[PDB]
Amino acid sequence: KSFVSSPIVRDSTLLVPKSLIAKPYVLPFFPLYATFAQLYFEWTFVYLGTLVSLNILVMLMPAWNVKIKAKFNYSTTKNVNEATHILIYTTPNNGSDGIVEIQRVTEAGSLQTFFQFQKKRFLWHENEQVFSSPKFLVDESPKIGDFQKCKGHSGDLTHLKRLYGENSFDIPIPTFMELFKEHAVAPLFVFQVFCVALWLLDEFWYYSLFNLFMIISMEAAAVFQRLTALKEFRTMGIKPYTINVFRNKKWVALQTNELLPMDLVSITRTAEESAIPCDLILLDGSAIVNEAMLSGESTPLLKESIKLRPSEDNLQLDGVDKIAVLHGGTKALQVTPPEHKSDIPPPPDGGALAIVTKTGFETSQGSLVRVMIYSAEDNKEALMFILFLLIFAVIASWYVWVEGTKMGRIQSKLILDCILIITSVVPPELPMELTMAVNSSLAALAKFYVYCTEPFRIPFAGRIDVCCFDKTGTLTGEDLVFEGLAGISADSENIRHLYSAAEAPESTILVIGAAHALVKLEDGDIVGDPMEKATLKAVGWAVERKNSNYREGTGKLDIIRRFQFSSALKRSASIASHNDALFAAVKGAPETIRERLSDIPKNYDEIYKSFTRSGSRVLALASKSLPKDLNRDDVESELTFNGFLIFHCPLKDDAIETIKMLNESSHRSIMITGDNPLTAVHVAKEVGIVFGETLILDRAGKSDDNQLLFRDVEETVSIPFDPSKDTFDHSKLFDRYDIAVTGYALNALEGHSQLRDLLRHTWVYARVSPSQKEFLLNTLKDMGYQTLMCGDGTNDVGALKQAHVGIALLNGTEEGLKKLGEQRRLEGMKAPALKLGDASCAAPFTSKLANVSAVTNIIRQGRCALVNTIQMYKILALNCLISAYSLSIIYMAGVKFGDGQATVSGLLLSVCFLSISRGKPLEKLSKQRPQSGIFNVYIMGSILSQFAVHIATLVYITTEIYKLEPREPQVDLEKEFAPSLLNTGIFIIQLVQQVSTFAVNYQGEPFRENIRSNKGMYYGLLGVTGLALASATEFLPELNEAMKFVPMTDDFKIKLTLTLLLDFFGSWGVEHFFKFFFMDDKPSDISVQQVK
Ligand code: BEF
Ligand SMILES: [Mg+2]
Repeated sequence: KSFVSSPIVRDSTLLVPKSLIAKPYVLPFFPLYATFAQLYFEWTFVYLGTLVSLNILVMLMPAWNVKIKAKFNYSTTKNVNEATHILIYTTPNNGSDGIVEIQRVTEAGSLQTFFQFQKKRFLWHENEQVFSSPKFLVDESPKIGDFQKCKGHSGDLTHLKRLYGENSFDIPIPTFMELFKEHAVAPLFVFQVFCVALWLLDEFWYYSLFNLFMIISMEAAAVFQRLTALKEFRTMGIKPYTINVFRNKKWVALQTNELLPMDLVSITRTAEESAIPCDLILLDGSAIVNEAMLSGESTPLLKESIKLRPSEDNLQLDGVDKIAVLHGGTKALQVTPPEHKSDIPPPPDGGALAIVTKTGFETSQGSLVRVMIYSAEDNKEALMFILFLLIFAVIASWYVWVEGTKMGRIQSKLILDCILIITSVVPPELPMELTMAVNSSLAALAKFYVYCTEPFRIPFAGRIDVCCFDKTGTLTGEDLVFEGLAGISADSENIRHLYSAAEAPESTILVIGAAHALVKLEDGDIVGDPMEKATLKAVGWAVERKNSNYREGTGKLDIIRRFQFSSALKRSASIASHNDALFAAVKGAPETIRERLSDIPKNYDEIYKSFTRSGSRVLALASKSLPKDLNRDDVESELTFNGFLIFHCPLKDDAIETIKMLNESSHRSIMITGDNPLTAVHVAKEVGIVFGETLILDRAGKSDDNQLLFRDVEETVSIPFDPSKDTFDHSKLFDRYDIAVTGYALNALEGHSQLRDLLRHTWVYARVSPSQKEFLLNTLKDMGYQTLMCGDGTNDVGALKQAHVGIALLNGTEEGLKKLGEQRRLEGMKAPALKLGDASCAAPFTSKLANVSAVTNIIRQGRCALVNTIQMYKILALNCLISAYSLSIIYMAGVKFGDGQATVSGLLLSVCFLSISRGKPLEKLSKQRPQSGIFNVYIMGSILSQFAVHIATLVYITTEIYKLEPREPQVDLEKEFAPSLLNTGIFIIQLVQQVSTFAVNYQGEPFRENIRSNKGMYYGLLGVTGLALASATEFLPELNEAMKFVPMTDDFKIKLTLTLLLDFFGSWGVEHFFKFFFMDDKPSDISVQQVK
């Protein structure tokens, strides 16, 4: 039969669809139905009931597991020409099993069986009788001649389209039905449908159907909201744009979707909100790409051609020959056309030609995103809560059943009472309360443009212990900006000195403008390295169509001849002229220029090493006077120092304050970047992640043998280390220095005994691969900490997915977003745009703004959400216990309430219970963290003690009332409501208990705003308290008479009032007692900060 051959699959069996008659559940049942019909032609109806139930269950058994579905519905076969479905048994580390449909199509006279599993294509090869995925040429060892000699596609490529597919990134979104099926498993929903069914068993039809409809509508709205969020924010921004392609020996302009491997393209200077299509390789030309999105580094890399290499012997290595590859998802800042002629004509544009190698999801970015999407992977608190409620309901039901069978009532009424207890175990307004809370949290988050697609992760942001960060794009910008000169002095009064702008002497402002490669076109434009343009604008130079540049504010200047920038001996030059005389400007790397000029300054080396060891990328320029077309070694014979040029990506104006606020709030913040260790350490020290001296783990030598070395930022201390013999001496390393581990040191330390002791004491990780951030976050989660990740690139997509709460920062300002919203509103009535990228595809939260304080806002909302959840759970527990006791004990006595009393009390207390959720958090972050879960000594003790206080109060007052009036031993449960004294003596105290169970437990000061600032609940409690205290002391005889209350004596009034006050005060006091003695709100051990 078939045998799929791929590292994703493990086993595979074909499947043929069985008819509607041969299904396993159907054949056996007809004999049972015939037997039941024969026996029928009371007690027998339950048999038909359970038979129908088991039949319907057999039918729904398949849908939960795909293995059971494939076993029941389809029967395995051994002929690939007749099966129409195939089961795929995936490997342990790749997703889950599934069923994929075998498609067929006839092309060129031959049918081509094929399907597609996990966005990875498969095809049918008859020679080996296996479904084999395509293998590209670049993966197989290629001779470089195979790439050099290719001449594009020719003929009819109707087979390549089938074998490789279209270069398209289409991510699937889940349908509404599966998303609803995910929600319809939750314990609350199944409990609600179970209880409404139990009630429908005997109650009315209209009320039950209305309740069921109101339950279904909430889930419908929730799934609609989540599905809209998914549909908007689950995609990578990829828009096809026309490029030239060499097909049929002529340059014809195709789109980006119709690209195949071994196709000649001509890439130009990439415009805004666009990227390189797919994995290309330079065949001729040059470029300057920016790997900030995919690789995650700041400096723009310089790519070169592949033509000069020998053709026959050498092999395409992707080692030494890494300077020619171009990934997909990076921007090309500058491109140069090919120099000499080849066997193909040059492109019609000014671009450079290159070869495609991989397309679609098989490229690097596509592979990362696909492995994130498909290869992906507590509820015990809710389960224990349900079991607790059920235990107490069962106790009460046993008591009421024994008492009923002792009194002599029929079984039907006892069953109805035991059903009513379990039906009333939970308030009816719980779904509306939960929906209101979720919608309020979402609409409060969405005012900072923070859209969330999984609302059940908002409570996760309350107890965050570790906050991870990405450097490039998240904390700093991704472009180099001109900072100012340096080093043009001889006083040695201060090394780090930046002549910010326009403070240079005449020589430096002449040289900065004479030594460049920009040029103005005829139609009006400027081309060149954007950093050169940036410095030429910052100094204030203006280039014209003629190479002469002027209008700087002092005069004019013209260029005679300019030179190129070679990869080796990296530098440039230029020959300019002025009104006075003629000079020659030179601008190149500092070390190469240093050997060139004669007059070596004194602070040259010091300034170079001081500005290069911390992030910045210096450029040392020099000049020389030239008196009145010549060689290159003559103009660069000897020069004169004229100044530096310092470029570095600038911090976000919001990072320092956000990190300080997260540090002063018992959080631990670390940095996981991809840049070199020096820049990472510098930015982490400037922001406030590390404080003291910093050590770095990196390779000791160059070649091999896995020997790490603790080395300072400078050359002061060099502590050697060996991951084979030595071990971390904590007292001498971790106490005196904050260390930062690189990627190679983290790779050579795998399997070490103290790897976790290392990970506990490192705050900065530099030069890590996109596959090691996942390992770091998985280890931090396995240790026991709660994690967070805030990035923007494509390399940190797996880390964003694996964290407990992920955040993806897009680009955009407040003004631009407000203007876009206003324009959209105006268009519906009658600044650069934002790109969705690949980080927003995996992160649940997606801050459409660019600033970093989104992390602080999300944590501030998560604290409030968690507090609301805990308070609601505790109040539900108390109300359940009180209602169970009330029913079980009271109802077995002669206590029945009127209608108006119950109506008013229910209205007011329901208003309060619905107003529980509404509460605005405080603008400050505190060091105390909310409690997680109800089940612990503090909350359980508080609940049980408050229940005990209420029981004691109620027992005392019942004894007092039975002292006033006779006990009436004989009781009947059919007598209607009648004004009595037990009635009022119980009702007033029920009201006061329901007031106390809110007023004592609601108040949370450090996490959200006070109760008085919650006007709804405050006014509700005030109204109910006024009602109770006006009914207790009969302050208003008209109100007491209007509500069917019996007139009381004086001593009983005094006793009742004192009992109410003592009940409330004792409850509050014992709650405060447990809160003071057993709070236990402790920050994590890693969160504490000590002076090293
Ligand atoms: F530099 Be980060 F990995 F985006
Ligand atoms: Mg980034």
